[PDB]
Amino acid sequence: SQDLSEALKEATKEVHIRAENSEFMRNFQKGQVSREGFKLVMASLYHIYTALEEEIERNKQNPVYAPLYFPEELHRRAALEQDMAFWYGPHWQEAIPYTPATQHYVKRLHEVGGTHPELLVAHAYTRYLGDLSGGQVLKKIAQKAMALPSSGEGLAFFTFPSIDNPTKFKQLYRARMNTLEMTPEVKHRVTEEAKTAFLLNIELFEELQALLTE
Ligand code: HEM
Repeated sequence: SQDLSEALKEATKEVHIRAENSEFMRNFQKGQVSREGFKLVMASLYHIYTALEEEIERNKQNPVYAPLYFPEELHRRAALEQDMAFWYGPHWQEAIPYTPATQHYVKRLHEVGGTHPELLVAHAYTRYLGDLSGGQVLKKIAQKAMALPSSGEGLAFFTFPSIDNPTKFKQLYRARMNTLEMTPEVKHRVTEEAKTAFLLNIELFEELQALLTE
């Protein structure tokens, strides 16, 4: 569409359906993910968010991103570290895996953050909006399936204490996106990078799904 928010939604409509229909997400949605499979994805998201947020800090003041700087409400690294401590123990740092797909995803994040900051928004959009949408639905499935403490330990990643109304917040995040100044050509590259983002996620779920059945 015209506004970035709508252009992104329109451009990723297909890959999104493909992402939720991946073998791994379907099993997860039916409550058939194992503790080992869950530990794997969370370990992968750790590296992913560590890189993403690393690049966000680098570009937090660049106008091509700045309007979307939400460290207190969205950043996931700290939450993910609490989850690693929970699922892997005090030495999770040297214990967590780092799959090829994960490095490949991380690799793209650092290129974007380093040489194409004007595209970072596509990666933030893909991850954070999903976390406040389907991530919230998956959080409840994980709760019944894994049987974790009602205290929230092990699922800090799915919890956003500063966002009491995710629907409202997503609206504000979209409004901020439509505030970004960029030529029509950069906007197209941004929607395209968003596709890649989903793809990176899709191929990750394919890799992880293959590691489990293995
Ligand atoms: C587990 C399966 C999933 C389900 C059931 C699901 C469900 C949804 C729903 C219902 C919305 C619309 C919320 C709204 O209108 O504000 C949404 C939006 C979104 N989802 Fe998913 N999702 C899933 C997986 C994913 C994955 C794996 C990603 C990314 C890697 C993702 C990324 C997004 C994004 C970026 C949006 C925002 C779209 C926009 O408003 O422009 N989702 N999702």
